[PDB]
Amino acid sequence: LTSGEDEVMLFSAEGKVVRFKESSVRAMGCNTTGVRGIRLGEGDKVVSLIVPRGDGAILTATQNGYGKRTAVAEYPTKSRATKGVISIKVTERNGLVVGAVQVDDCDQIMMITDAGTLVRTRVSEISIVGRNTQGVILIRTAEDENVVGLQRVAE
Amino acid sequence: VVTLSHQGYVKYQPLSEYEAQRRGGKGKSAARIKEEDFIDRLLVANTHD
Repeated sequence: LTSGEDEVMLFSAEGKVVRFKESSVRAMGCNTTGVRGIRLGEGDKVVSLIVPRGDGAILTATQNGYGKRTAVAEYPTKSRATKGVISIKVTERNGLVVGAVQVDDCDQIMMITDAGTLVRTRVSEISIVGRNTQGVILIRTAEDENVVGLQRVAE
Repeated sequence: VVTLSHQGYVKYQPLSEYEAQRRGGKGKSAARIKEEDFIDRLLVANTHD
């Protein structure tokens, strides 16, 4: 749900962030195709969407349960249908970016794999790092497993 | 909390059944997975929504 004036952030599994004002997009009818809003590359899919609100809340994840917390304000904003910057290091211990959430402290998150294995932990043990950093161990993923879900649990 | 399968099977469970821990644990299986299926969705919401 989007109010009259806010911001839209798009994310990709290859570490792409695109921020632009929602004013540049006009309302349309029901059975309308739409328009392109991000200069998407090749071999990538938009796997997450966040509407920023408040401040000081950002989290990511990978196929092996590696993520980090970064400041919201350090993400550059350009016009729509434009290339973004690298959000997190791909490396080889992480895999592919699955989803992103806007969670501050005093909250908890849940991660579920393709074969169940539900888990619930807090965000106190994850610190604030720079954007160009690799992930750290969050959940001990098992063999033949990849993280599929990521949800935020409030206080 | 609501879980969905690839073939499509819905269910919700009380939130109090789970407890927080330290990062790096294994974690119990939330739902008895099928022989050939996998979970592709997850959501947390109030009962009256």
